[PDB]
Amino acid sequence: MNLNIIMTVLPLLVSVAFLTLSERAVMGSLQRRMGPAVSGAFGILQPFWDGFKLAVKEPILPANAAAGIFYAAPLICICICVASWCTLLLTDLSIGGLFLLLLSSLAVYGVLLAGYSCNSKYAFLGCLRSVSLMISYELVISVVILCVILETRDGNGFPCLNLTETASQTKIILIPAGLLFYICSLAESKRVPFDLPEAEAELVAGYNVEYSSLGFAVFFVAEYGNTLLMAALINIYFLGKLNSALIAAIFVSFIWVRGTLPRYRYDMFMQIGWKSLLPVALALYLAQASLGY
Amino acid sequence: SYCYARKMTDKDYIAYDNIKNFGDNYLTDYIIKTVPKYVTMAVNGPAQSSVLYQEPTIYTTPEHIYALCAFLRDHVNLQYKTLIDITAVDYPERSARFEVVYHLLSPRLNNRIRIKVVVDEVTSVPSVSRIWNAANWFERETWDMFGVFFSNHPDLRRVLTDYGFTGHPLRKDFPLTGYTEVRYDYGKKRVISEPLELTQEFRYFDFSSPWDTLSR
Amino acid sequence: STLKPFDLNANNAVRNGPGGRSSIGGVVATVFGANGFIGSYVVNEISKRGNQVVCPYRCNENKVQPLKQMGDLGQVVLLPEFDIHDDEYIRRAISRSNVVINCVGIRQETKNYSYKDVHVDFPTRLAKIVAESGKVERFIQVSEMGADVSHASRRLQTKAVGDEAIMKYIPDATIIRPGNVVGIEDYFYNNLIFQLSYTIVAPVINNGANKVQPTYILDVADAVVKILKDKKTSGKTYYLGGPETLTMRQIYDHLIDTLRLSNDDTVNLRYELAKMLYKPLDTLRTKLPEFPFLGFMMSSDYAEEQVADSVAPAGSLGYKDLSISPAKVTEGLAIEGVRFIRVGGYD
Amino acid sequence: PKVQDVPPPGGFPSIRIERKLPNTGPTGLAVFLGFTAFMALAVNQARDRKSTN
Amino acid sequence: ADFIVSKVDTVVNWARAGSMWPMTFGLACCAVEMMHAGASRYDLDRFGIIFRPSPRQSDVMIVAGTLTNKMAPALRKVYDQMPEPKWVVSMGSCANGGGYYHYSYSVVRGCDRVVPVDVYVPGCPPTAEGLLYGLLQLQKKIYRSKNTQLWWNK
Amino acid sequence: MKPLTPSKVSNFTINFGPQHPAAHGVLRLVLEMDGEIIKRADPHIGLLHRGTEKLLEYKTYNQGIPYFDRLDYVSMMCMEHSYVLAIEQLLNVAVPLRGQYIRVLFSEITRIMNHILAITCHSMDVGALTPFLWAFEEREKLFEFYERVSGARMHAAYFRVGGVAQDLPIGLLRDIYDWSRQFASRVDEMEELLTGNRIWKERTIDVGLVTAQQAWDWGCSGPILRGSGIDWDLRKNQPYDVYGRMDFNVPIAGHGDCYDRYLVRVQEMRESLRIIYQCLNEMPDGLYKTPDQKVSPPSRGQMKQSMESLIHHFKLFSEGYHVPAGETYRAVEAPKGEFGVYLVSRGGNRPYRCKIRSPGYAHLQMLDMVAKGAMLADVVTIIGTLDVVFGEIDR
Amino acid sequence: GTERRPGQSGAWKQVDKQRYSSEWEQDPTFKQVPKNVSEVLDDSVSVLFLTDIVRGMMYSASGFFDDKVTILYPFEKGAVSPRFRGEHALRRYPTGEERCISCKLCEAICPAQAITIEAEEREDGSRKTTRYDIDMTKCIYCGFCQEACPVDAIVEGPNFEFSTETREELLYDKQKLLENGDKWEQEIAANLRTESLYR
Ligand SMILES: CCCCCCCCCCCCCCCCCCCC(=O)O[C@H](COC(=O)CCCCCCCCCCCCCC)COP(=O)(O)OCCN
Ligand SMILES: NC(=O)C1=CN([C@@H]2O[C@H](COP(=O)(O)OP(=O)(O)OC[C@H]3O[C@@H](n4cnc5c(N)ncnc54)[C@H](OP(=O)(O)O)[C@@H]3O)[C@@H](O)[C@H]2O)C=CC1
Ligand code: SF4
Ligand code: SF4
Ligand code: SF4
Repeated sequence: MNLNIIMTVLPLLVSVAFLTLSERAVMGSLQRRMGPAVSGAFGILQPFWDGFKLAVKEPILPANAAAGIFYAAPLICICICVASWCTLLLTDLSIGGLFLLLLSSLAVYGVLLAGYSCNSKYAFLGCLRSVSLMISYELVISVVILCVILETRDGNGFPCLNLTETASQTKIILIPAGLLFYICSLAESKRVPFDLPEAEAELVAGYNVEYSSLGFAVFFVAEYGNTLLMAALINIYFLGKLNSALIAAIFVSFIWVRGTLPRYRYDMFMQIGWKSLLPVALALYLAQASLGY
Repeated sequence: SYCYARKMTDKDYIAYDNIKNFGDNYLTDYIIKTVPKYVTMAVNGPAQSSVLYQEPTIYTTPEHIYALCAFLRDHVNLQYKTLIDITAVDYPERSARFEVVYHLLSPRLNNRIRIKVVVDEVTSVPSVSRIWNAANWFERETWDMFGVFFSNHPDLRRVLTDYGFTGHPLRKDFPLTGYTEVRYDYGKKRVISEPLELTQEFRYFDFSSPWDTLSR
Repeated sequence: STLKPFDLNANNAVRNGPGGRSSIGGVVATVFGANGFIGSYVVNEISKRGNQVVCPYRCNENKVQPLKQMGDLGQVVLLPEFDIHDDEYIRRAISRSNVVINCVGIRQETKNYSYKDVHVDFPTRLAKIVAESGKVERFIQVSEMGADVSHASRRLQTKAVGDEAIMKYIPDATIIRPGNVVGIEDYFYNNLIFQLSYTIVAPVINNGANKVQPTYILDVADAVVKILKDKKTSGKTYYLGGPETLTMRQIYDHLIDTLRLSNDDTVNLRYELAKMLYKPLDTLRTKLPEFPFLGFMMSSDYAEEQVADSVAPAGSLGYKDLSISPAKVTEGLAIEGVRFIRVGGYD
Repeated sequence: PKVQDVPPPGGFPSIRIERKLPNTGPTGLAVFLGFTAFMALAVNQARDRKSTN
Repeated sequence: ADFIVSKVDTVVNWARAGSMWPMTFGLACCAVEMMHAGASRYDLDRFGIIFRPSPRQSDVMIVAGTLTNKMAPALRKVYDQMPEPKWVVSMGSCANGGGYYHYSYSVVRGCDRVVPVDVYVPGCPPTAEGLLYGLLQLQKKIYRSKNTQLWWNK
Repeated sequence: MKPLTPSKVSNFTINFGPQHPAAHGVLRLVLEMDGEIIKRADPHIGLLHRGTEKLLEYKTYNQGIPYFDRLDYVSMMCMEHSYVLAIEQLLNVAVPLRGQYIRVLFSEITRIMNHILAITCHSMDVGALTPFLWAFEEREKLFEFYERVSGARMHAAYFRVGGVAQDLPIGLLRDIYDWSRQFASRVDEMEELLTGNRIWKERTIDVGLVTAQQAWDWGCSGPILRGSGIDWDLRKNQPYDVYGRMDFNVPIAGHGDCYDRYLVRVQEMRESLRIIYQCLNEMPDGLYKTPDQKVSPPSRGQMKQSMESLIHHFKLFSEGYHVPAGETYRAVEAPKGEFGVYLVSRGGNRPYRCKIRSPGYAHLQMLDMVAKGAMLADVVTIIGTLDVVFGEIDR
Repeated sequence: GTERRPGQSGAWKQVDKQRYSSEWEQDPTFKQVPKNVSEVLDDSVSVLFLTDIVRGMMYSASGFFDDKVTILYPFEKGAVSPRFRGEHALRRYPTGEERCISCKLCEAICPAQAITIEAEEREDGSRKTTRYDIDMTKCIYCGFCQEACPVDAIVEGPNFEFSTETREELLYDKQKLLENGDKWEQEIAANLRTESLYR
């Protein structure tokens, strides 16, 4: 193995915990409230309580479901997050960003197995709604990446999607595609404008609600980890070399845009992705494969 | 008819003079003369609309209720387009215990009318849902609370009381606390109903004075 | 049906009401082991009829939460700190009590408490403390059916020795001896299911030859009430076996059938091998704290008690003397709990 | 008593009841012109990059 | 070891009490006082109390309203779905003892008949600060518990 | 000899249980849906039926006032107001002008909080949470006025037969006036976030369409009538207090969709602010409760100095007043619609029959007609516009 | 604003009506076709650039920097008026003699029937209660009992911190109520002196 895996994994866990803290602190800011202050004095130590306490809660035996798949979904999310971050920071793969696109297409599985665990006729339709969102906006992300490789050329002149090489130069041409990438990244992390779940999920339509103690932790951590990976991708493609402040700022922008926006209905955001975002992304992909070489 | 907004400014009037007079003092006589078979007696008393005015109360029999209601809604001069509520009052002293009360509004006349049908436990009252769609739930509630059956109701079901409740609670002979009580049992992991026991009984305080005269 | 009095002296004066939650029953009870599986149902039966139950418990507020709902205001008294070695606390607990029920027992040994302490020392000490009072009129001790002085298992032997000590100090005590009790919170079917499903292999001592008479928890709880409603029952031991005698193999097979397990996961771990696999692990238990991983099933005492027939002696008192018909534990409401898991139309 | 909470002599000062329409600021055409200029600059930058590469 | 077990149990008490996930069974008047208690002016999220819609993810349950005979089975069903710690707070006179509808055919005299109650918050409606006082009383009850030490000496 | 054409079948008889982003209370809703479209909605009520109507029959008239506060926890004052008006009509009791002004003022205040809660909880049900928290601070400021006048923030029991329980504390009118000076700006802040927002527009436009004929047929009142084009207000058409003096304009919309009713409710808040300013400026001086001491309690010094006043105090706090035999139905423009009490008196000190007419009962009955052809998500918005309170629906 | 687009609607049938019919142009609230090139660009950029969204974004972002309204509940307490109706308390005269004279009016006026009173003649000869218990799980805190008492014996104190861990502690009795009156005597007296002016 390599020692770099540690230097990538550990910062990720710490960062996700304080991302969960940041979300509610920013909510307190919008709503003339304050960050939690009884957990400690500084508040650095708030999310660690939730994790450690969640270790404490007595386990529930699985009910009317196959055990293997129910265990499988958390492991899938935790595998995908680690692979994504360690291929964003620790690899030279010529087509690495396309590999990240592949690893984002595997996130459909975690939700889908979690839905199959329910085996409720209503839960079938709910999990299908969630995966429909994810795939529909994965298509537009794929078109935007096709746009990105088009200005991404290495010093030797070979087209590629090596993350360091797309990071090397900042292209203001690509910014029209970065707006679509930001909207789709909101869609893929199930942010409120595309958070169809919360309304459906208050009654048990079907979501990671079934998972309870440590399985439930890893899902929510993986959600924030994927959001942070999207922020890193927005930085590395469209905004130049990788900067930690820019990544966290994009995450805060996610929270702000969420707060300022209500949710969409299922047919609405699905019609947005297909009849609005996809034609514009094909028009920009034309505009980029057809702004030229 | 329907009080669609017409006047943009200076609609300070409560209503026109003629519309007020015809309903202030001719309404009961007009009803009695126009549809005499339906009406058995009429009472003019303190107004439902206001303290100062006077509003009619009409007593009719169960057979004529549907036609009287249809006449009241669609007559040109009397347009009671709205059913405010349907209610029953239990009078155990009377042979015909229940008095089914209908409250109506005419937006055009700015007036309220009260219609009473006096029945007993066995007799039924025809449903007026076809005249006013709001009646359905009100008649269902009247059936639940008092036990008055409404004929030709689309689906007469209990609304307020618990599932499996057979007694009619607002009957004057029904105990205030009822007959049963609900508790969870540990042995049978179910919530179960049991006969009533009260830790502290309801204390009825008899405040009546011999010298009072208002009691009728 | 006519309600029968609790046959306690001067009950006729104190008793009043229909016999419900808010009625007054003249029974103040100190049920040791209230938070346990057996004790909770006994507390429920006594408190349901308007009686007052004192429940000494080792500090654990969440474990004794269900007992709070059991009775009306002031009827279920929960004493916070119970120690089997503390005399003064025991005297305080039974101060106002006219009946005392002992359901305190350990399935396995630990470092803090052994079988000889809980199953022998506590009954003798409590028996002396109850005897000196005199206000206590009825004493009921709960024991296993297979308990015998000449028993290989240490648990079932110590239980019988403690019962004999109780009989010596209080001659009028009644020894309730139920079989393997089936319930939602039981340790019989729940442990068997956990063995069948979340264990690599289900070891069965010998071939399941051992015969057992399982009984439903409500039947034992009702039997306690019938013991307390008759004074003629005092001084007698009642073997509350179930309606049907079944071998352990039949119960395992029928659990596999009801749960619709794919096939039989049970294996033959014959005796003389468990006596070598678990023998060191007993010494392991006596020097380590309570651990969920291993317990009850994984002991030499369990193998020794699963090589004998835990059935009622032929000449013996039972449910018939108490005018109770025990319900079958393989059908009906008793088996609903395992039924909810899987029935083959389920999941 | 004789002193109770009464409106003050001369009455209360007036308050605002109706809504304020604040919809002033940027509109469509200027954004189109700025976007066109920024696209032109982006096009020139892409031209330079692609020749140098 | 007796010191280590104490440090572990006090840390566990801190974790359980600091992060209380309450599920609000909002029947009636008192649910809105709870709404106010979780609003901007009283920050329950500062206290670590943040409401969770489903029972499986909630450890504390607040019964705030008049329990009716029609609802008590659903109340018990929701309570049973909760995980093992499951502390229950009774808020309001209606939940505590039936209150002003006590002598009614359709009202359960106290949620204690249906579910065990750890803390009783009195009022009609209870003031929001009173509800926080009851929540702090429950937090003290959680701090008092020493489950790991009892596990060592069981 | 011409072929017949078959049809399709609907299934999916869902059960929509008690659900938090909806109108507050417990709602059990059985919905029959053809696919993702609803074909029948059958609301199941009785989950908060506390037997209020029968309990009233066992209490004296003054002992039964707190029932009306708890019928609707959002708007207490309007609910007790109809009861006290009906008792006043039967008793032939005249309210002094200061008490009439205090009743109108606090009625408008509770109207404003009701509309604030309705709009912001509806936005929360949609999924926007900022207006909701932005609103609780205003609602706290108004609860502070209640705790000042009565000592209870929610269940004041301030309105009494013949006037108000106590007089306005000194300094209250200034504080209410300051809250009024800033209220319009706060409402505009809320209005920008909701109004003009594309997602809010898409969620609410053309949802829950009602026509004037349908509203009169189903017995609807208030914002439902005024969002469809009906110029009907009880405060104007059938005044019950010094409302006749007050100068305000009915807000009217015509489409009947969810958005129109939201706009109506905002404008109603503004009209209530205007009425409050008029109340503050024209507040008279004098008695706040009726001078008659055979229907109103005497003052404490007066009971402690006079024999007749001690007798009246004793007989009013033990027996209560005797209401002459008669029947009356008095309705008030509650924030949710028209709330009326049908009171039957046989001449005793206790009501013989007290029927409560729920404004939300008829709206919940209208739910099925309105929510036909809609989707599972639209039900939440439709419930929000009805603004139903189930303690108010289930008496 | 209030104006609506032909495309944006929440109902399928209404969307069909507007898609296939031009009755919406008759209606005043809807927005009419741009009729000029510049107006077409204006509407197109408005819809495509999410303009209305950003306008709400700035007003919400004002939330980040404005003065937070919140109270640290343990350290700071919300304002409580003198009239506030809280925990009940029986009061004593300054000599130490209870003010209660067992008129039993407060039990007659209690809407919830939470007060049970039984009395006797004391050995000196006074009319005093041998029992005065209030069910605080049945109380509605209306304050009617404080209104009916002719001697100010029963008052609802200013204390709202009286939650308990068992329901039995919420069944108050004469000794507990007298102790509560002793604990809060000065505050209750000040509140009553202030309240006497009004009533
Ligand atoms: C006009 C100039 C002429 C030249 C032609 C150029 C054409 C435009 C090319 C520029 C490329 C950039 C386009 C930006 C992406 C917008 C894609 C189309 C816009 C659009 O259709 O509006 C809505 C989609 O946006 C949404 O509403 C999706 C939901 C967004 C929620 C999250 C918002 C995130 C913040 C916005 C991104 C900011 C990034 C940095 C923070 C659809 O809705 P509709 O129904 O009105 O349209 C359908 C009416 N038939
Ligand atoms: N299968 C069965 O259930 C059968 C049971 N019995 C007998 O009935 C008795 C109890 O049955 P069951 O309830 O199932 O056993 P449980 O272990 O479930 O109940 C045991 C009770 O005793 C208490 N206890 C145990 N050790 C101690 C101790 N050292 N000091 C203080 N309290 C202690 C426990 O409290 P804590 O939880 O704190 O340990 C618990 O309340 C046992 O003796 C058992 O043999 C009879 C027939 C069959
Ligand atoms: S206790 Fe009072 S405020 Fe709370 S729900 Fe009951 S009536 Fe409403
Ligand atoms: S406040 Fe009201 S309910 Fe409470 S004791 Fe006094 S009179 Fe009774
Ligand atoms: S507290 Fe007051 S009203 Fe109640 S019995 Fe005593 S003196 Fe009478």
